[PDB]
Amino acid sequence: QPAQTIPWGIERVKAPSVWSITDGSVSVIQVAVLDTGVDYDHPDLAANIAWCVSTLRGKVSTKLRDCADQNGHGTHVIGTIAALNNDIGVVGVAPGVQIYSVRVLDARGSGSYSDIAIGIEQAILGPDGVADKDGDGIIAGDPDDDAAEVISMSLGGPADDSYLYDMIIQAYNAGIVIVAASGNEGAPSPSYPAAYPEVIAVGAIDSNDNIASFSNRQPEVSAPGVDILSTYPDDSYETLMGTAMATPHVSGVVALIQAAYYQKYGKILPVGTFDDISKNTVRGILHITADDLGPTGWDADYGYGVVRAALAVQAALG
Amino acid sequence: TIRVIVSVDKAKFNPHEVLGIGGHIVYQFKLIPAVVVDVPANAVGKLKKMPGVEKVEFDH
Ligand SMILES: [Ca+2]
Ligand SMILES: [Ca+2]
Ligand SMILES: [Ca+2]
Ligand SMILES: [Ca+2]
Ligand SMILES: [Ca+2]
Ligand SMILES: [Ca+2]
Ligand SMILES: [Ca+2]
Ligand SMILES: [Zn+2]
Repeated sequence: QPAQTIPWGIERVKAPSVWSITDGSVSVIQVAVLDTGVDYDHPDLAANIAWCVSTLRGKVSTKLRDCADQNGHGTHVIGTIAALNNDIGVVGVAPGVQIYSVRVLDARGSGSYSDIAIGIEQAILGPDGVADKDGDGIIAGDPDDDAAEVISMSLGGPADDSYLYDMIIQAYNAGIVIVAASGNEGAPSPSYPAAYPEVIAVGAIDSNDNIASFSNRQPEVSAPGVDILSTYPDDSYETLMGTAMATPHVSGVVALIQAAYYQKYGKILPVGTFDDISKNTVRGILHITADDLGPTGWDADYGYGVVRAALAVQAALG
Repeated sequence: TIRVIVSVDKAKFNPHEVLGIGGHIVYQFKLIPAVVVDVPANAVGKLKKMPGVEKVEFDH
């Protein structure tokens, strides 16, 4: 195992200064990563993998062999969120956050919308199979329940399906922040589910602060998505690019916001809306503390700008 | 056989009835009134007209 480095993207989203406040290890907080699965025994990941589930071919399995990553993409995304802060490898934005690895994509990194929607349902239900065990309407942030507080989707497609949207609406109503990749076609607008109003569309910047040419435009926020070093199977590391790599940086920043807020107040913040520019909502906070690149204000390249965890957490706790 | 997702009125839809058109149930959602089914490709027309069926969408 190599000695630990902090990848450039982690530095760029201003994560390291937050860690003295929280590394995301607040017990009610989990991040569900809907992807190709995870190298669950990776030495730089294992301690943070709280649940491993698979929805491939429409059957839900919690077997380790079914949830294991056969591609690499999920292991890479998870490491950008939650790689451990230790003597080895890399370090995530939220290096103490619990991860639910939900395998919705196969060995190819390809997936059906049906399996993705089932994955979102599993993130809401959690290990206990019930969304709201005590029936109080509080799901995300309720310490009696085991739902995820963030759903991270480094994936997308061109179709807007009614049932998939209904499932996004259910996650949003559970109080879950939904984050998804803008897509990699250089298109004028984001893929789905990123394009839904309930979902944060995430575009990719490079290490010069330029938007990546492949990045689908009109995102909500942007984040490091070119030359991203992270965990990769088996028990190794790899450098990749894509809006899939930008996505987890934002999901990690959200995880730090909600962890820090719960640590201080014993509740989480509302998800908020695309237009929000207050300090009263997760998305409002993301928008007003983002580093506003390009033309003043929200622009079709950067969205509101590059997320910054240090400022976001201060805005949340202020 | 093709995989489709049916949006239903739970009060008016019967999952056992998909057999009638040559299909079978793959997954019944717990959080939305929808079901994933495998049906013969030529049966999508019939499925659309079933009791309780509001929408049929292809798997994307
Ligand atoms: Ca939780
Ligand atoms: Ca391994
Ligand atoms: Ca490490
Ligand atoms: Ca639950
Ligand atoms: Ca509850
Ligand atoms: Ca409760
Ligand atoms: Ca701007
Ligand atoms: Zn079948």
